[PDB]
This record gives sequence, C-alpha cells and structure tokens, in this order.
Amino acid sequence: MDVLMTQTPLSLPVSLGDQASISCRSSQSIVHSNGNTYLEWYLQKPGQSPKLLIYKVSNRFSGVPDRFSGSGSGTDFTLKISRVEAEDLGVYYCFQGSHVPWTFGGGTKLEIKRGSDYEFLKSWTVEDLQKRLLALDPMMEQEIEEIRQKYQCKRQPILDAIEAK
Amino acid sequence: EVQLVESGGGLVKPGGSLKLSCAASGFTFSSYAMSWVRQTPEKRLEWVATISSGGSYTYYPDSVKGRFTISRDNAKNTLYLQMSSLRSEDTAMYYCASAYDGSYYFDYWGQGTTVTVCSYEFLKSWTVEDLQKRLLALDPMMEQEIEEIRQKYQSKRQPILDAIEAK
Repeated sequence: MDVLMTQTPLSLPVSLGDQASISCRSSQSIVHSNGNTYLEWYLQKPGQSPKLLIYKVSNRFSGVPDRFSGSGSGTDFTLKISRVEAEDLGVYYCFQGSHVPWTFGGGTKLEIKRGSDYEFLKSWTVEDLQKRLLALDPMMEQEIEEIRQKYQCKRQPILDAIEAK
Repeated sequence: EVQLVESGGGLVKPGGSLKLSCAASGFTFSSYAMSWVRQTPEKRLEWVATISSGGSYTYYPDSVKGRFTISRDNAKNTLYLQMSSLRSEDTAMYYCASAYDGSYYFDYWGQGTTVTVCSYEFLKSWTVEDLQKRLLALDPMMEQEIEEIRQKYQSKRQPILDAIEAK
C-alpha cells in the first residue's frame, strides 16, 4: 500500500528564455475514488516555503503565469515551462493525493547552466541579479540555524549535568 | 490575507513527546481542511497528518500512525500536532498548510518550525567546572562551522556581484 513518485531529472540546467520539462512517474495508477486525478506540482524557492503551482494535473493555481503547463496520461505526468524566467528557479515537487498514503516526489532542481560563471550572468538584468543575491540569504540562514541546533543538541547534556549539580 | 505561524518545535529525546501549534489568521478557519507536512534535513517532503474542516475525519500515514495525533480548535483558529514516541526519522522542519476540500491539498504554507530529536549523559556526571569548560569549549567550534558556511556563500555571491559591476 504505497505509490512511488519518481521525479526526473534530478537537475535541469537551463538558460533564461529556454523551454523546460520535468516528468513525474507513478508506480501505480493515481485516479481518485471520485474520478479525479489529484496530481499536484509544487515549487519551493531556496530557504522559503513550498508554493502550489499546478493542481489536478493541468489546472493552474491562482497567480501562476501561462508559461507553466501541466499534462498527464495515467502514470506519466509532465510539467512544462515555456519561457524560463529568473522567478521560476528552485526545486519542483510532484505530489499525489488519490491513494493513502499521499506521497511526494524526490524533487527536480531547475537552475541556471554555468550560473557560477559570471560571463553567463551578463545577459541578466541588474534587477534580476540583485534578486538572485537576495535569494541566497534564506538559504545561508537556514544552514547556519542547522549548525546552531546541532550544537544545542550537544550543549543540553552538559547543561543537564550542571542542573543536577 | 492568509497568515499561518507555527510554534512548539525544539529539542527532544528519543521516545519523548512534543506538541506543535499553528495559529491561523486571515480566513474562516473552519471551512478548510488542515495538514502537517515535514521536510527532512535531506530536503525531502513527507505528509504527516490531515484533519477535516471540523475535525471529524483524520488521516495519517503508517509511519506516524499511533504516535502522532492531529487536532484543531476552530474557536481559537489553531491547529495542533501531538507527537509521542519520537524517533530519529522525525527530525525535520514541520509546516502547517491549509487545504481546499475537493481541489488541492496544500495551497498556503506557514514558515515552519523545526523539531530536532536529540540522541551520553551517563559519563557527564562528574566534575562540575570541567563540564563548564567543555560547554565553553564548544563555542569556537560552532563559530568556525558558521564561518565556513559564510565563506562558502561569499564564494557563491562573487559571480553575481561581478556581473552587477560589469554592467
């Protein structure tokens, strides 16, 4: 009693203005008892919370542009981005809500090809570049807080040994 | 608009218990189902629990069935997740999310609260001042790990800054 959600690929390096396609394969059929197919696509910006993008295979959530499209055929479901913009970067997750337990996908990171090289960021606008710089602070603060909580994990036994004394 | 804040996360021993609370603000709380969804440190999303709009129907996956209990109070506009017999696999960031019964499952997510299972104290029962200096010796190591993260992100920010200056 478990349906596997296989997302593919794991990383989709693209340039701005290109077409992107992410697939999600279900181990079993995913039609709900009421006849619907509760296939959902979520996008998570780095350091932020996931946001619903597509629901019921091909229905766009409120606020999602027409560049995002969804499709399916039973066990294969594909999300498509016609013109990748800077706001679309992040990790995409496919999700099923037809059979308990409802399962999530592994995730597909949509990133910029050779974004580490500044020569391939000169085509970007200054506005999108400062947005990209701002997008790293939630990521860094999250990783820092993970280190802090690990040392709180280590600090508590010593604090409790002092409290016993 | 929709505003969900989460609280109650922290440190906990294996086999311990903890209760998380999500405060809803900006919508009729009793007309939408609620759910808890956790994200492992490996950035994997897992559905934890789901409660109906009034609370007469609850759903759990077999991983947390019997140990976790979802509940809600529509008068206080709060959602609750009671956790018992906590295991190492439960260390994750827990999100509280609203639903739209019949269409989609998670449309608006909170900021999330982190639950960390803390897995050693038998040896520590000794000299008190030696414990004091061990606790103070742990601090520079934390600062160096944090600075390593800051250095890595400095290297990540460099190409973006160079592209901005090269305009």
